[PDB]
Amino acid sequence: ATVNQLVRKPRARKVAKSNVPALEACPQKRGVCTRVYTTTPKKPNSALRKVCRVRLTNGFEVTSYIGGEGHNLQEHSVILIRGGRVKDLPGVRYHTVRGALDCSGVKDRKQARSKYGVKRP
Amino acid sequence: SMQDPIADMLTRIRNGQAANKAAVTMPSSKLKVAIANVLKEEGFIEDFKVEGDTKPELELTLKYFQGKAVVESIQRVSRPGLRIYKRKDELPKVMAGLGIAVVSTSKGVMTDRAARQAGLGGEIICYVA
RNA sequence: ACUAUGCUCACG
RNA sequence: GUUCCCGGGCCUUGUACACACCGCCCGUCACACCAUGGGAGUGGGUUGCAAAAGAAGUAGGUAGCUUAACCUUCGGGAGGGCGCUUACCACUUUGUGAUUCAUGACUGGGGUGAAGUCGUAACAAGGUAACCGUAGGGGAACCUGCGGUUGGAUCACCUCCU
RNA sequence: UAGCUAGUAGGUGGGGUAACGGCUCACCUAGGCGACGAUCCCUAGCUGGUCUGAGAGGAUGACCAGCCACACUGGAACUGAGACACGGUCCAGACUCCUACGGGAGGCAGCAGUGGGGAAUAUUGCACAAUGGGCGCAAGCCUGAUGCAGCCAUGCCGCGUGUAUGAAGAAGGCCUUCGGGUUGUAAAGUACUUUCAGCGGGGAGGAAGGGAGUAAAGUUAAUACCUUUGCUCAUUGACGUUACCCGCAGAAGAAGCACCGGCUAACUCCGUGCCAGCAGCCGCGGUAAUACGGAGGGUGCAAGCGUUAAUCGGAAUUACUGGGCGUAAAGCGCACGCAGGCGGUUUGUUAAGUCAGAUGUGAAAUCCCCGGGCUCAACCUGGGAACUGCAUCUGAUACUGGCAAGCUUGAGUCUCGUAGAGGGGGGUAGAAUUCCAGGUGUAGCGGUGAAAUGCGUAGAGAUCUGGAGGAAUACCGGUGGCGAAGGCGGCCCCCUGGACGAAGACUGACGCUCAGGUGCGAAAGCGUGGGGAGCAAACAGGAUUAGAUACCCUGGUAGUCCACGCCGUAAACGAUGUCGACUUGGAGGUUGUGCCCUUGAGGCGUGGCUUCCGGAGCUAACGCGUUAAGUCGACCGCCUGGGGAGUACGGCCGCAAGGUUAAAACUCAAAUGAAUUGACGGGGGCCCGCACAAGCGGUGGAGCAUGUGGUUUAAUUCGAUGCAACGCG
RNA sequence: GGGAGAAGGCACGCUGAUAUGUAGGUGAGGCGACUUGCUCGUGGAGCUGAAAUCAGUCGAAGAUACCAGCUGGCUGCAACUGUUUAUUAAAAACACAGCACUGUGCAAACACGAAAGUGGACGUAUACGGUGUGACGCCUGCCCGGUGCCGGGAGGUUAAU
Ligand SMILES: [K+]
Ligand SMILES: [Mg+2]
Ligand SMILES: [Mg+2]
Ligand SMILES: [Mg+2]
Ligand SMILES: [Mg+2]
Ligand SMILES: [Mg+2]
Ligand SMILES: [Mg+2]
Ligand SMILES: [Mg+2]
Ligand SMILES: [Mg+2]
Ligand SMILES: [Mg+2]
Ligand SMILES: [Mg+2]
Ligand SMILES: [Mg+2]
Ligand SMILES: [Mg+2]
Ligand SMILES: [Mg+2]
Ligand SMILES: [Mg+2]
Ligand SMILES: [Mg+2]
Ligand SMILES: [Mg+2]
Ligand SMILES: [Mg+2]
Ligand SMILES: [Mg+2]
Ligand SMILES: [Mg+2]
Ligand SMILES: [Mg+2]
Ligand SMILES: [Mg+2]
Ligand SMILES: [Mg+2]
Ligand SMILES: [Mg+2]
Ligand SMILES: [Mg+2]
Ligand SMILES: [Mg+2]
Ligand SMILES: [Mg+2]
Ligand SMILES: [Mg+2]
Ligand SMILES: [Mg+2]
Ligand SMILES: [Mg+2]
Ligand SMILES: [Mg+2]
Ligand SMILES: [Mg+2]
Ligand SMILES: [Mg+2]
Ligand SMILES: [Mg+2]
Ligand SMILES: [Mg+2]
Ligand SMILES: [Mg+2]
Ligand SMILES: [Mg+2]
Ligand SMILES: [Mg+2]
Ligand SMILES: [Mg+2]
Ligand SMILES: [Mg+2]
Ligand SMILES: [Mg+2]
Ligand SMILES: [Mg+2]
Ligand SMILES: [Mg+2]
Ligand SMILES: [Mg+2]
Ligand SMILES: [Mg+2]
Ligand SMILES: [Mg+2]
Ligand SMILES: [Mg+2]
Ligand SMILES: [Mg+2]
Ligand SMILES: [Mg+2]
Ligand SMILES: [Mg+2]
Ligand SMILES: [Mg+2]
Ligand SMILES: [Mg+2]
Ligand SMILES: [Mg+2]
Ligand SMILES: [Mg+2]
Ligand SMILES: [Mg+2]
Ligand SMILES: [Mg+2]
Ligand SMILES: [Mg+2]
Ligand SMILES: [Mg+2]
Ligand SMILES: [Mg+2]
Ligand SMILES: [Mg+2]
Ligand SMILES: [Mg+2]
Ligand SMILES: [Mg+2]
Ligand SMILES: [Mg+2]
Ligand SMILES: [Mg+2]
Ligand SMILES: [Mg+2]
Ligand SMILES: [Mg+2]
Ligand SMILES: [Mg+2]
Ligand SMILES: [Mg+2]
Ligand SMILES: [Mg+2]
Ligand SMILES: [Mg+2]
Ligand SMILES: [Mg+2]
Ligand SMILES: [Mg+2]
Ligand SMILES: [Mg+2]
Ligand SMILES: [Mg+2]
Ligand SMILES: [Mg+2]
Ligand SMILES: [Mg+2]
Ligand SMILES: [Mg+2]
Ligand SMILES: [Mg+2]
Ligand SMILES: [Mg+2]
Ligand SMILES: [Mg+2]
Ligand SMILES: [Mg+2]
Ligand SMILES: [Mg+2]
Ligand SMILES: [Mg+2]
Ligand SMILES: [Mg+2]
Ligand SMILES: [Mg+2]
Ligand SMILES: [Mg+2]
Ligand SMILES: [Mg+2]
Ligand SMILES: [Mg+2]
Ligand SMILES: [Mg+2]
Ligand SMILES: [Mg+2]
Ligand SMILES: [Mg+2]
Ligand SMILES: [Mg+2]
Ligand SMILES: [Mg+2]
Ligand SMILES: [Mg+2]
Ligand SMILES: [Mg+2]
Ligand SMILES: [Mg+2]
Ligand SMILES: [Mg+2]
Ligand SMILES: [Mg+2]
Ligand SMILES: [Mg+2]
Ligand SMILES: [Mg+2]
Ligand SMILES: [Mg+2]
Ligand SMILES: [Mg+2]
Ligand SMILES: [Mg+2]
Ligand SMILES: [Mg+2]
Ligand SMILES: [Mg+2]
Ligand SMILES: [Mg+2]
Ligand SMILES: [Mg+2]
Ligand SMILES: [Mg+2]
Ligand SMILES: [Mg+2]
Ligand SMILES: [Mg+2]
Ligand SMILES: [Mg+2]
Ligand SMILES: [Mg+2]
Ligand SMILES: [Mg+2]
Ligand SMILES: [Mg+2]
Ligand SMILES: [Mg+2]
Ligand SMILES: [Mg+2]
Ligand SMILES: [Mg+2]
Ligand SMILES: [Mg+2]
Ligand SMILES: [Mg+2]
Ligand SMILES: [Mg+2]
Ligand SMILES: [Mg+2]
Ligand SMILES: [Mg+2]
Ligand SMILES: [Mg+2]
Ligand SMILES: [Mg+2]
Ligand SMILES: [Mg+2]
Ligand SMILES: [Mg+2]
Ligand SMILES: [Mg+2]
Ligand SMILES: [Mg+2]
Ligand SMILES: [Mg+2]
Ligand SMILES: [Mg+2]
Ligand SMILES: [Mg+2]
Ligand SMILES: [Mg+2]
Ligand SMILES: [Mg+2]
Ligand SMILES: [Mg+2]
Ligand SMILES: [Mg+2]
Ligand SMILES: [Mg+2]
Ligand SMILES: [Mg+2]
Ligand SMILES: [Mg+2]
Ligand SMILES: [Mg+2]
Ligand SMILES: [Mg+2]
Ligand SMILES: [Mg+2]
Ligand SMILES: [Mg+2]
Ligand SMILES: [Mg+2]
Ligand SMILES: [Mg+2]
Ligand SMILES: [Mg+2]
Ligand SMILES: [Mg+2]
Ligand SMILES: [Mg+2]
Ligand SMILES: [Mg+2]
Ligand SMILES: [Mg+2]
Ligand SMILES: [Mg+2]
Ligand SMILES: [Mg+2]
Ligand SMILES: [Mg+2]
Ligand SMILES: [Mg+2]
Ligand SMILES: [Mg+2]
Ligand SMILES: [Mg+2]
Ligand SMILES: [Mg+2]
Ligand SMILES: [Mg+2]
Ligand SMILES: [Mg+2]
Ligand SMILES: [Mg+2]
Ligand SMILES: [Mg+2]
Ligand SMILES: [Mg+2]
Ligand SMILES: [Mg+2]
Ligand SMILES: [Mg+2]
Ligand SMILES: [Mg+2]
Ligand SMILES: [Mg+2]
Ligand SMILES: [Mg+2]
Ligand SMILES: [Mg+2]
Ligand SMILES: [Mg+2]
Ligand SMILES: [Mg+2]
Ligand SMILES: [Mg+2]
Ligand SMILES: [Mg+2]
Ligand SMILES: [Mg+2]
Ligand SMILES: [Mg+2]
Ligand SMILES: [Mg+2]
Ligand SMILES: [Mg+2]
Ligand SMILES: [Mg+2]
Ligand SMILES: [Mg+2]
Ligand SMILES: [Mg+2]
Ligand SMILES: [Mg+2]
Ligand SMILES: [Mg+2]
Ligand SMILES: [Mg+2]
Ligand SMILES: [Mg+2]
Ligand SMILES: [Mg+2]
Ligand SMILES: [Mg+2]
Ligand SMILES: [Mg+2]
Ligand SMILES: [Mg+2]
Ligand SMILES: [Mg+2]
Ligand SMILES: [Mg+2]
Ligand SMILES: [Mg+2]
Ligand SMILES: [Mg+2]
Ligand SMILES: [Mg+2]
Ligand SMILES: [Mg+2]
Ligand SMILES: [Mg+2]
Ligand SMILES: [Mg+2]
Ligand SMILES: [Mg+2]
Ligand SMILES: [Mg+2]
Ligand SMILES: [Mg+2]
Ligand SMILES: [Mg+2]
Ligand SMILES: [Mg+2]
Ligand SMILES: [Mg+2]
Ligand SMILES: [Mg+2]
Ligand SMILES: [Mg+2]
Ligand SMILES: [Mg+2]
Ligand SMILES: [Mg+2]
Ligand SMILES: [Mg+2]
Ligand SMILES: [Mg+2]
Ligand SMILES: [Mg+2]
Ligand SMILES: [Mg+2]
Ligand SMILES: [Mg+2]
Ligand SMILES: [Mg+2]
Ligand SMILES: [Mg+2]
Ligand SMILES: [Mg+2]
Ligand SMILES: [Mg+2]
Ligand SMILES: [Mg+2]
Ligand SMILES: [Mg+2]
Ligand SMILES: [Mg+2]
Ligand SMILES: [Mg+2]
Ligand SMILES: [Mg+2]
Ligand SMILES: [Mg+2]
Ligand SMILES: [Mg+2]
Ligand SMILES: [Mg+2]
Ligand SMILES: [Mg+2]
Ligand SMILES: [Mg+2]
Ligand SMILES: [Mg+2]
Ligand SMILES: [Mg+2]
Ligand SMILES: [Mg+2]
Ligand SMILES: [Mg+2]
Ligand SMILES: [Mg+2]
Ligand SMILES: [Mg+2]
Ligand SMILES: [Mg+2]
Ligand SMILES: [Mg+2]
Ligand SMILES: [Mg+2]
Ligand SMILES: [Mg+2]
Ligand SMILES: [Mg+2]
Ligand SMILES: [Mg+2]
Ligand SMILES: [Mg+2]
Ligand SMILES: [Mg+2]
Ligand SMILES: [Mg+2]
Ligand SMILES: [Mg+2]
Ligand SMILES: [Mg+2]
Ligand SMILES: [Mg+2]
Ligand SMILES: [Mg+2]
Ligand SMILES: [Mg+2]
Ligand SMILES: [Mg+2]
Ligand SMILES: [Mg+2]
Ligand SMILES: [Mg+2]
Ligand SMILES: [Mg+2]
Ligand SMILES: [Mg+2]
Ligand SMILES: [Mg+2]
Ligand SMILES: [Mg+2]
Ligand SMILES: [Mg+2]
Ligand SMILES: [Mg+2]
Ligand SMILES: [Mg+2]
Ligand SMILES: [Mg+2]
Ligand SMILES: [Mg+2]
Ligand SMILES: [Mg+2]
Ligand SMILES: [Mg+2]
Ligand SMILES: [Mg+2]
Ligand SMILES: [Mg+2]
Ligand SMILES: [Mg+2]
Ligand SMILES: [Mg+2]
Ligand SMILES: [Mg+2]
Ligand SMILES: [Mg+2]
Ligand SMILES: [Mg+2]
Ligand SMILES: [Mg+2]
Ligand SMILES: [Mg+2]
Ligand SMILES: [Mg+2]
Ligand SMILES: [Mg+2]
Ligand SMILES: [Mg+2]
Ligand SMILES: [Mg+2]
Ligand SMILES: [Mg+2]
Ligand SMILES: [Mg+2]
Ligand SMILES: [Mg+2]
Ligand SMILES: [Mg+2]
Ligand SMILES: [Mg+2]
Ligand SMILES: [Mg+2]
Ligand SMILES: [Mg+2]
Ligand SMILES: [Mg+2]
Ligand SMILES: [Mg+2]
Ligand SMILES: [Mg+2]
Ligand SMILES: [Mg+2]
Ligand SMILES: [Mg+2]
Ligand SMILES: [Mg+2]
Ligand SMILES: [Mg+2]
Ligand SMILES: [Mg+2]
Ligand SMILES: [Mg+2]
Ligand SMILES: [Mg+2]
Ligand SMILES: [Mg+2]
């Protein structure tokens, strides 16, 4: 406030940080993968959630969630990554794209198959 | 310390109306009389004088129609911290043209309605709804 | 006088 | 007989409580993960200053060699061209800083994790009112001093007065 | 990032340049720049525009157009009108090349293409036919500039996938109120058309010309050559089996994929059981899931649909339009004050601002209206406004500024007083505490919830006598006063700051705020030197307790005191920045000064400062309320979710303790304020009941009966489990 | 204050010219004047004389000989200059300023001396002696059973007499 104060020091716009540092406004990004493993979520849930550490191509080391029943990821195996927090596993803030590269589709899905990467029956 | 005298005038009016008060004394001036005349001429204030020689005290006499006051609202636009000069076509119209904007133009102080037809703009002193 | 604690989640 | 004990009722107040004191809840310690500071250092990136360096070119200076047109008296003059040299200056070399990005044994705290250990610091007068500054102390919340705040509670307890 | 700069800044002598000039010399002067952010650091082509937005704005600079820059990296100049030259020369470099090893090459950020990078962007295509440009008298070369098409759901837009009738309301699925409904006019069908690709015949329109030999009219000595307008000719199409117009056949070749708990258009059955999985936000699953997986059923879009990333929007969540700061985040602890912002009142004059007209110009494109050509649209295009622009002369002078000379109401001076723990320096008083020696005197004192440590028969405690020393000032003393805030209490002098009142006189706007700057700033700390009764961190011992590094008790050092320097913080608080104006009241406190009879502790005003309650108004509410949190103005400070964190890093400051400035990653969907109803309290008040007291007899000990637990067993069926299960069903 | 001569650089010879040797330095005769001179100003005759700059110029090399720092980085100990085992130890040992404890009221404590007497000191507690520690900065925690020391004086024990 005070018009003179604003002339002297203008309104600094709140530079809101991005949720997903995959950099350069990239839709997806490849990842070599290390350590596929099971983790427990926060309080009201209780489960064994499937997750893997992603060694990205640009240099970053993140965790991506393995959405769907069962997976073909192990030790290495190159996978594709998209943006999206799970909102349960604290730390995990990316999603593996099922279908693309070594990450196969979920076995025997019918409803919603672009999600989870399955072809027609 | 008493930097803007014109804003102080318009508060004595606005606060005087709020108290249901008949008259409103204040220190006079050239510009005070100009504004107070434009308010009188359209019909917010019902008569005024400028009684005094050395130390002139301009007193207004506020109008009341019902129990409600006549001046619904009144506010300083071109305060001294931020002067506001508007062009002919860019002159405002308060309350969609049924309240007035007092505007100091080069041919004396006048209403925004008079300033349009006269064909000139100026410093918009106050809105009077 | 002083005198501790209550394992998790659950009322569209 | 109503002081205390157990329960209940009504009014009133405080409340960080609301499966509603069998309430909530603090910090250390243990374990897991993540980001993060310090760290003997190590390794790149950019860059300042102080120098050396001098390729080509251009400009100046010309003992040396050399020559179409001008002037020639057919001796040679002028003028050029090589070559040489001086200045500017590129690559490159040296020293020393600056900054920035990686990385480092170990280490300091921080965050996060359904059901670990130790206590109970706060919320009620939370059982020593709490908190703020500061100093010392202490496994841990914290405790104690000095000063400050009310964002403290009760005032039919006395026994006698407003 | 607060200082930077020596050809640096000027001037001249010379010198160069197309030309002005430190562009370059020689001297001469020693400046120039910078808080209106220099310098340094990071990032970046710029604009017309694009995108979003109601608009202001925010974002942005692909595609078309203008300008700049660069050409393997780093230099350099030459040649010309024009370059320090994109396929020029020249060096030096790195990295590929060819070498007969002496020496030679080479430069796709022109078009295709490769590897590589990547989440990801295209064919070693086709033609100069048009449209430019280069060349030339032109006949035409060359033109991967233009034109096209390969590829690509990557867009904006169009048409497709059939169209009538169809009851047995088929079956099969699917729910079943096993009666039936439902998918469902859906299908199968029963009639008709054939768009669209797929075959085939016709076949526009991109094309103006160019060229020949010609007539005339120009040209001229000339009916020659040349030129122009009539004028006769033949032809030119990459795209191209064009666009398009007719015929072939027969529904034929042509539909997904999201979603379905709320937000948000749309329901059930199974399978699973806090597992498997969904998740944009809230949140779904613990054996009857509308949220998970499946199925049907629906809904929403459909040649695309979802997800993803990215910008604006909603977000008035950086608020200029358009927010706030008593308690939610947020008033610096309080002053002084330069630069800066703002400034009472009255005439005169300039016109800087402002306003009015003036001409220029805002390249064309898009964007916007009236039109037009694509069969329609998309696209294309003609004109119009628009282009909210920025400059330029002329006036208007109200307002603001500049410059006048005032005026006196703000502000200040003097004059006489009033009150006050305002300050600083020096004295001195009385009570008491501790202690010191002395008299008396006989067992305890002290302390606590209760005890003990402690102190005492060496004679304490108690009592009195005389000292010594230190610190603090009972009562007065108050919702009293003073101070900017911090803060300041015995009495007396010394020096000293302000406040207020009374009526004048004087000055004549001298004012208000204040980033940096600077001062003062409780307590605790810190340094050097004094002092040291009481008190008392630390510390010790005795208790308490499960433990008690606490609370309680007995001891007790730094410190609290002083002088001088530092520190620079507090819930430094009315959690409320300073100054000024304005708008109903009541009761008081406190200090003035008037009018009246002091006629008797009064009668009646009117200034300061102050406490309490309340009106309008405001506020989320609580509350504030003429001492505003009301209504307005001036300026400053500050705020932008909670944690991380007032922390780290650097800077400054400090002897240190540390202060001050002040982030980011990461993480959470809350954190927060006020108030409401309960419940609770080792909160308060009032009551009650074999609740307790006052009794009386019991259980708990024994044996036995019964009933549970457990254990045993082939089975010891099952249920009931604090009170309110256990001689219970 | 330092570190710091940190490190690391570059320039130097000779000869001309600026200036037929200059900024300066010392300044004679001369000109006036004051008082009375071993005068003042005043002017500069010689004489002396760097250091620069610009140009030349020789050598492999110009501070050309003699002369005359090696430098930097991490670290233990001692703050420092100093002192020490004459003659195998120069150090981290001693001292040191500063720090604390402690004694000492002056005929001081203490010291040398059968003593007289000196020193301490012709000083007087901001002084003196002893002891430890060792600039400076941040600090210096707990124990008084043992041994010493200080104070206390009842009781017990206790010599000479
Ligand atoms: K203080
Ligand atoms: Mg579903
Ligand atoms: Mg206009
Ligand atoms: Mg426990
Ligand atoms: Mg609990
Ligand atoms: Mg619980
Ligand atoms: Mg009760
Ligand atoms: Mg009742
Ligand atoms: Mg209460
Ligand atoms: Mg409270
Ligand atoms: Mg309260
Ligand atoms: Mg409350
Ligand atoms: Mg619960
Ligand atoms: Mg509890
Ligand atoms: Mg905790
Ligand atoms: Mg914590
Ligand atoms: Mg050189
Ligand atoms: Mg050369
Ligand atoms: Mg030349
Ligand atoms: Mg040459
Ligand atoms: Mg010759
Ligand atoms: Mg010849
Ligand atoms: Mg001859
Ligand atoms: Mg000659
Ligand atoms: Mg010649
Ligand atoms: Mg170089
Ligand atoms: Mg280099
Ligand atoms: Mg860094
Ligand atoms: Mg590292
Ligand atoms: Mg590191
Ligand atoms: Mg390791
Ligand atoms: Mg655990
Ligand atoms: Mg835990
Ligand atoms: Mg407490
Ligand atoms: Mg507690
Ligand atoms: Mg307690
Ligand atoms: Mg307490
Ligand atoms: Mg407490
Ligand atoms: Mg409390
Ligand atoms: Mg502290
Ligand atoms: Mg201390
Ligand atoms: Mg400790
Ligand atoms: Mg322990
Ligand atoms: Mg303690
Ligand atoms: Mg305490
Ligand atoms: Mg204690
Ligand atoms: Mg209170
Ligand atoms: Mg009672
Ligand atoms: Mg000078
Ligand atoms: Mg819009
Ligand atoms: Mg908007
Ligand atoms: Mg728009
Ligand atoms: Mg481009
Ligand atoms: Mg342009
Ligand atoms: Mg290129
Ligand atoms: Mg090139
Ligand atoms: Mg080049
Ligand atoms: Mg160029
Ligand atoms: Mg070229
Ligand atoms: Mg080139
Ligand atoms: Mg070559
Ligand atoms: Mg080459
Ligand atoms: Mg090329
Ligand atoms: Mg290319
Ligand atoms: Mg290239
Ligand atoms: Mg390729
Ligand atoms: Mg192709
Ligand atoms: Mg071709
Ligand atoms: Mg061809
Ligand atoms: Mg061809
Ligand atoms: Mg061609
Ligand atoms: Mg052709
Ligand atoms: Mg052409
Ligand atoms: Mg052409
Ligand atoms: Mg021509
Ligand atoms: Mg021809
Ligand atoms: Mg051709
Ligand atoms: Mg060619
Ligand atoms: Mg071609
Ligand atoms: Mg085609
Ligand atoms: Mg498009
Ligand atoms: Mg697109
Ligand atoms: Mg049909
Ligand atoms: Mg269906
Ligand atoms: Mg049909
Ligand atoms: Mg059919
Ligand atoms: Mg049909
Ligand atoms: Mg067709
Ligand atoms: Mg035809
Ligand atoms: Mg044609
Ligand atoms: Mg043509
Ligand atoms: Mg023709
Ligand atoms: Mg053809
Ligand atoms: Mg052809
Ligand atoms: Mg085609
Ligand atoms: Mg065809
Ligand atoms: Mg075709
Ligand atoms: Mg036919
Ligand atoms: Mg037919
Ligand atoms: Mg839903
Ligand atoms: Mg609803
Ligand atoms: Mg719905
Ligand atoms: Mg059923
Ligand atoms: Mg879903
Ligand atoms: Mg059912
Ligand atoms: Mg189910
Ligand atoms: Mg469906
Ligand atoms: Mg869509
Ligand atoms: Mg998004
Ligand atoms: Mg927004
Ligand atoms: Mg906004
Ligand atoms: Mg605003
Ligand atoms: Mg806000
Ligand atoms: Mg708060
Ligand atoms: Mg607050
Ligand atoms: Mg304040
Ligand atoms: Mg204050
Ligand atoms: Mg000012
Ligand atoms: Mg004015
Ligand atoms: Mg005037
Ligand atoms: Mg005049
Ligand atoms: Mg005029
Ligand atoms: Mg015009
Ligand atoms: Mg025109
Ligand atoms: Mg125009
Ligand atoms: Mg557009
Ligand atoms: Mg267009
Ligand atoms: Mg149209
Ligand atoms: Mg068509
Ligand atoms: Mg047009
Ligand atoms: Mg147009
Ligand atoms: Mg036009
Ligand atoms: Mg028109
Ligand atoms: Mg027109
Ligand atoms: Mg335009
Ligand atoms: Mg004029
Ligand atoms: Mg006039
Ligand atoms: Mg001004
Ligand atoms: Mg002025
Ligand atoms: Mg006057
Ligand atoms: Mg005053
Ligand atoms: Mg008096
Ligand atoms: Mg006083
Ligand atoms: Mg006084
Ligand atoms: Mg006083
Ligand atoms: Mg005083
Ligand atoms: Mg004093
Ligand atoms: Mg006394
Ligand atoms: Mg006494
Ligand atoms: Mg005695
Ligand atoms: Mg005695
Ligand atoms: Mg005892
Ligand atoms: Mg005892
Ligand atoms: Mg005794
Ligand atoms: Mg004794
Ligand atoms: Mg005795
Ligand atoms: Mg006694
Ligand atoms: Mg006594
Ligand atoms: Mg006494
Ligand atoms: Mg005394
Ligand atoms: Mg006061
Ligand atoms: Mg005040
Ligand atoms: Mg005095
Ligand atoms: Mg004052
Ligand atoms: Mg005064
Ligand atoms: Mg007065
Ligand atoms: Mg005046
Ligand atoms: Mg006057
Ligand atoms: Mg200030
Ligand atoms: Mg300040
Ligand atoms: Mg101070
Ligand atoms: Mg003070
Ligand atoms: Mg001070
Ligand atoms: Mg103090
Ligand atoms: Mg002290
Ligand atoms: Mg000290
Ligand atoms: Mg001392
Ligand atoms: Mg003491
Ligand atoms: Mg005590
Ligand atoms: Mg105590
Ligand atoms: Mg303690
Ligand atoms: Mg003891
Ligand atoms: Mg204790
Ligand atoms: Mg104990
Ligand atoms: Mg005591
Ligand atoms: Mg005192
Ligand atoms: Mg004193
Ligand atoms: Mg003093
Ligand atoms: Mg200070
Ligand atoms: Mg301060
Ligand atoms: Mg503060
Ligand atoms: Mg205070
Ligand atoms: Mg207070
Ligand atoms: Mg108050
Ligand atoms: Mg505050
Ligand atoms: Mg002030
Ligand atoms: Mg006054
Ligand atoms: Mg009210
Ligand atoms: Mg308001
Ligand atoms: Mg209210
Ligand atoms: Mg208030
Ligand atoms: Mg008032
Ligand atoms: Mg008033
Ligand atoms: Mg007042
Ligand atoms: Mg006020
Ligand atoms: Mg206010
Ligand atoms: Mg408020
Ligand atoms: Mg913020
Ligand atoms: Mg935040
Ligand atoms: Mg945050
Ligand atoms: Mg800090
Ligand atoms: Mg500093
Ligand atoms: Mg310091
Ligand atoms: Mg300290
Ligand atoms: Mg701050
Ligand atoms: Mg959490
Ligand atoms: Mg809060
Ligand atoms: Mg509350
Ligand atoms: Mg209770
Ligand atoms: Mg109660
Ligand atoms: Mg009964
Ligand atoms: Mg009883
Ligand atoms: Mg009995
Ligand atoms: Mg009995
Ligand atoms: Mg029993
Ligand atoms: Mg029995
Ligand atoms: Mg028994
Ligand atoms: Mg029997
Ligand atoms: Mg049994
Ligand atoms: Mg058995
Ligand atoms: Mg049973
Ligand atoms: Mg049972
Ligand atoms: Mg059971
Ligand atoms: Mg029951
Ligand atoms: Mg050296
Ligand atoms: Mg030096
Ligand atoms: Mg040399
Ligand atoms: Mg020489
Ligand atoms: Mg001479
Ligand atoms: Mg000469
Ligand atoms: Mg000579
Ligand atoms: Mg000479
Ligand atoms: Mg010479
Ligand atoms: Mg001479
Ligand atoms: Mg001379
Ligand atoms: Mg001379
Ligand atoms: Mg001379
Ligand atoms: Mg002399
Ligand atoms: Mg003489
Ligand atoms: Mg001479
Ligand atoms: Mg020399
Ligand atoms: Mg030279
Ligand atoms: Mg030479
Ligand atoms: Mg040489
Ligand atoms: Mg030498
Ligand atoms: Mg040496
Ligand atoms: Mg060193
Ligand atoms: Mg060692
Ligand atoms: Mg030494
Ligand atoms: Mg040492
Ligand atoms: Mg010696
Ligand atoms: Mg010696
Ligand atoms: Mg010796
Ligand atoms: Mg020796
Ligand atoms: Mg010796
Ligand atoms: Mg010997
Ligand atoms: Mg030796
Ligand atoms: Mg030796
Ligand atoms: Mg030595
Ligand atoms: Mg040593
Ligand atoms: Mg020593
Ligand atoms: Mg000391
Ligand atoms: Mg001492
Ligand atoms: Mg002796
Ligand atoms: Mg003697
Ligand atoms: Mg003596
Ligand atoms: Mg020693
Ligand atoms: Mg320290
Ligand atoms: Mg010790
Ligand atoms: Mg002892
Ligand atoms: Mg003891
Ligand atoms: Mg002993
Ligand atoms: Mg003794
Ligand atoms: Mg003794
Ligand atoms: Mg004795
Ligand atoms: Mg005795
Ligand atoms: Mg005896
Ligand atoms: Mg005997």
